[PDB]
Amino acid sequence: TTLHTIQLANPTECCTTGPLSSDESEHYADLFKVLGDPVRLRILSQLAAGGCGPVSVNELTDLMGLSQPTISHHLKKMTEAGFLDRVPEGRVVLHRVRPELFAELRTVLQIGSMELLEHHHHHH
Amino acid sequence: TLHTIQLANPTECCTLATGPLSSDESEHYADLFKVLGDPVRLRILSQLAAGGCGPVSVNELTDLMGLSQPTISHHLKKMTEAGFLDRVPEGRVVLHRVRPELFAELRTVLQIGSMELLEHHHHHH
Ligand SMILES: [As]
Ligand SMILES: [As]
Repeated sequence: TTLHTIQLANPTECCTTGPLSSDESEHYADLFKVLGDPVRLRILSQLAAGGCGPVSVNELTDLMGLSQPTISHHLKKMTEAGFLDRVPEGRVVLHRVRPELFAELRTVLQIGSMELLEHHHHHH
Repeated sequence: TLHTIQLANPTECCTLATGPLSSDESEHYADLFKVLGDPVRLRILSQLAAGGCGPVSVNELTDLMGLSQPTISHHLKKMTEAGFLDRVPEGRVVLHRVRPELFAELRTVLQIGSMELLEHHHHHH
């Protein structure tokens, strides 16, 4: 049996490896460039507000009030970078958020003491 | 142990990112990521954090990075205007220190389907 609790952990030490290398810096820069576009971030808001369910371009055009060609231009940039997966079988193509790169970028930005939850697993 | 967990309930999945992403501050967030989409800037952030986040002078960072003082000074100015850094005096010498606030905010905007927490297992007898 396990009793689960979620509690507050004490703050971490500020910035709990060394400085990023030339290539690792070039890579994350490239990713931040992709999210550096207000349209792209707005796209992301709407994927997020739908619970990260898959969506079609016509659904995103309805959610955003921008044209299909606009939303497509930006979905390709986002898929190419790796923030979204394209599920192309069928009559209507879906796009799905991928969590992986968002987590890597969170790590890059772990500057300062963090306030985290702690999940205690009480096995008994 | 630190653990990135998947947030498989759609209501929980993006529960901390949805609001700031949806807000009229979203264009600001995107300007911040644009500021961050420069490699030299990211490395400056790296050198600062690799020093425990103490305030550092431009002279010290030009020595650490091998880049010229006009280069680093340009980057520092853009990062300070963005709010990532601010300036703190040491007598008449100007130091730069990272500000944790915006970064914590950016972490929340990027909490898309997963999050970091600490896992602790306990046994009982
Ligand atoms: As989500
Ligand atoms: As630090």
